[PDB]
Amino acid sequence: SETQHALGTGVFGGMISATILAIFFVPVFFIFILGAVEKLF
Amino acid sequence: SISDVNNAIRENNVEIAPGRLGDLPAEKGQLITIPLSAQGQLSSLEQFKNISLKSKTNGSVIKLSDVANVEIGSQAYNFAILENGKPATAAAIQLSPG
Amino acid sequence: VEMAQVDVQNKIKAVEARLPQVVRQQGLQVEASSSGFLMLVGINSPNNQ
Amino acid sequence: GATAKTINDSVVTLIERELSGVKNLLYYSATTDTSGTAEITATFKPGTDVEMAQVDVQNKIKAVEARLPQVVRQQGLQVEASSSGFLMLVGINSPNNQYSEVDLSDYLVRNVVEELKRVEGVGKVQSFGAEKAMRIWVDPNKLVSYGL
Amino acid sequence: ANAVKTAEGVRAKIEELKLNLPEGMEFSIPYDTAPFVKISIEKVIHTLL
Amino acid sequence: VITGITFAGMKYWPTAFMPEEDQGWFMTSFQLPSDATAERTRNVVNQFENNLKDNPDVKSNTAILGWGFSGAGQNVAVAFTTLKDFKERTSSASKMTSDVNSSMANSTEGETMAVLPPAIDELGTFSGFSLRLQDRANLGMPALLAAQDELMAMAAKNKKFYMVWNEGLPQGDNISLKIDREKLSALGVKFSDVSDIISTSMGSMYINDFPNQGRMQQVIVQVEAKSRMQLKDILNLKVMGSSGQLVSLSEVVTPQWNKAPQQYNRYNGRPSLSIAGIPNFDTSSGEAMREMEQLIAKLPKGIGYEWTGISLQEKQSESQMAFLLGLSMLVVFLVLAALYESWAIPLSVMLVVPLGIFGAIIAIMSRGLMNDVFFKIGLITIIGLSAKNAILIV
Repeated sequence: SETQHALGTGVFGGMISATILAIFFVPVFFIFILGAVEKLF
Repeated sequence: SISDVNNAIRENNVEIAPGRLGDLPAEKGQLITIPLSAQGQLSSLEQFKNISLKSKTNGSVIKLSDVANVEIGSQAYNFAILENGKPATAAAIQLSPG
Repeated sequence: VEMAQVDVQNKIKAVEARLPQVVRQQGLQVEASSSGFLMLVGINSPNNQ
Repeated sequence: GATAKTINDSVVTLIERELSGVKNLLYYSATTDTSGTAEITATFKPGTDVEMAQVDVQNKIKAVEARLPQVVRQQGLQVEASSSGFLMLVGINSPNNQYSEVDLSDYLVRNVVEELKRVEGVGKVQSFGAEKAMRIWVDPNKLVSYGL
Repeated sequence: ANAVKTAEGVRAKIEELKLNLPEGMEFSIPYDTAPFVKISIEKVIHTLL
Repeated sequence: VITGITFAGMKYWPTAFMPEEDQGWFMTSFQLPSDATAERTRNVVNQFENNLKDNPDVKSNTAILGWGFSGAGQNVAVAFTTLKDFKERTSSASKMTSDVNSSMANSTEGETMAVLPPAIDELGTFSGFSLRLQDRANLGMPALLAAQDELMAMAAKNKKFYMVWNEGLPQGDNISLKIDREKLSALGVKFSDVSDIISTSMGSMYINDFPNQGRMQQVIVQVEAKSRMQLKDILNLKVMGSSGQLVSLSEVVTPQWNKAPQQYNRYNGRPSLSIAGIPNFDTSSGEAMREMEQLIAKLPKGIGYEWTGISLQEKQSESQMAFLLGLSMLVVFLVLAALYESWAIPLSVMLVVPLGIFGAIIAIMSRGLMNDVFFKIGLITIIGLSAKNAILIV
């Protein structure tokens, strides 16, 4: 169970972190990234 | 004869082999085992000078210095070096091809 | 150079037995060297000690 | 039959000097004990081909073979590729105590060891027993008594 | 090399040599790591399912 | 803020390489003082056998007396203890080794070290950190032995280390016989006779072969055991003199005792000593290695160290992490930019990755595991999956 735990727990947690928190963040990045490129040009 | 001198040199400087007290197979109840060595070689000029030879004509005991001169010289006397008209030693370095 | 040296060693390995006993005891040395001298490095005694 | 220091001074250093220069060599080490045998190991980078490494090591050792003492040269240098651990242990035992340990070791060495080495995948077989031999245990007091 | 195949070959050779073994002699394999090479794999495959 | 937390967590959390696993067997090594004979080693091996006989878990226990993975002699032994199947077994190998070490640390006269199978098949024979402490400035063997003794004491005082020991053959005493050549000449005894009698007293001599049931076998002549156990027997040897009266060796030999290292180990062309250790419970391999190097910093000048086996691979794995992460990020950046021919989209996809790193680090802190290679694989996987979610939207 040691190897399985080591391989699994990190990916398990990182998956919830990438799902619950990204759905709200990546749109926020898209917003104001095009704003930054407008500011440059 | 010179064969006698060579033989005496070989016998006096013999390089005795090492051993181990308590080596297997060992007697029952043996608790201590220890290596043992002996120095059968000569490590001084005077020791070689004092190597004993037996005279054939009379049987008397003589020493190596009696029929020879023992010194510390060089293995070979083939080459010499002169750096600017002065004695010295030197070696040459050859680079590997390529 | 290395390939030639190893080939020479392999080729001479066969002839080792046929040589006199003294030469076999002394051994055969195979090397790759330049024709001359890259440098000379020497030791001198200025005070003749 | 020589002390570890003798072999270390005479043999190990000369071998390692040339051995140090092999391709894809992660490192190397040497060990000398009272048994009279010295073992020099060379550990190569992971993923390197074992066959190429062994032939390279053989080339480099034959490069430095000449300078070693005469007796060790007569005995010869053994170069081999092996793992660091035992895959398995094969044993012979007498349930009824009919055969002694020496007989078991002799049977192991004479027959089973060679057959096991014949099997594919068996890199090395290390035997912890010795074949039979004739042994003459001499009493020094009796020898000197007769002047021999 | 493969531990499992080598162990299987060694066991087959031992079985072959048992027939010629003298009476009062017995073979054994007290220590072997090949058997553990399989069960672990099973677990992983089982987990996969 | 989340990116900063991810960076801090990745930086400061302990590290390891592989997780421990149970393989149903363990290995015990017995090392006894230099003067120990075969019987003394056999007694401790029999004590170990007796202590493991009652334990239900063990199914087989083979002991090899006279051979060890590090050094060979009459004071070394190695045993392989096999355990029953996991389900029937009601104990782990780690607890078995701990119990063996605790029990055998007082009763026996030698050091017994029970260890688990190596994490990887051919990366060593133990499960711990292996070190080579070497002399880089020609200090000498006695200096190296003093340094190893100091290091052993320092590691013993430390709590991060469970047991730190040295693998090899201990230093031992030796006897040298000095021959009075002048007295030999005075008594008429010829030196070659003394040399021959000394040489053949304690060695096996191979003479010739002889047919035994169709096989060639060796004829070996050696002195009887009873006459080669103690130095008195060696000094009792007699040689004829000129006057026809035997002279014993004791008359013309003086014994002298010294202490020298029996085994010589060398690593990377330098005199070296092999040391081993196992991290204590709740401590990681990286912590143990860091503490070991910090301790070595306190050792005298001219003494260096190098990591070998699993430790070196762990060092390489932990050095390369940042470069691999950066290259994976660059690869995904270029691939996304080429596919969608824009700069904003790939950068927006990159920014998410720290979010997944946050989750991974918090999960491995919550469960208490370490930053091993499997965690690195998981991190690089979460990179791709977070990029997969960011792409699916943007």
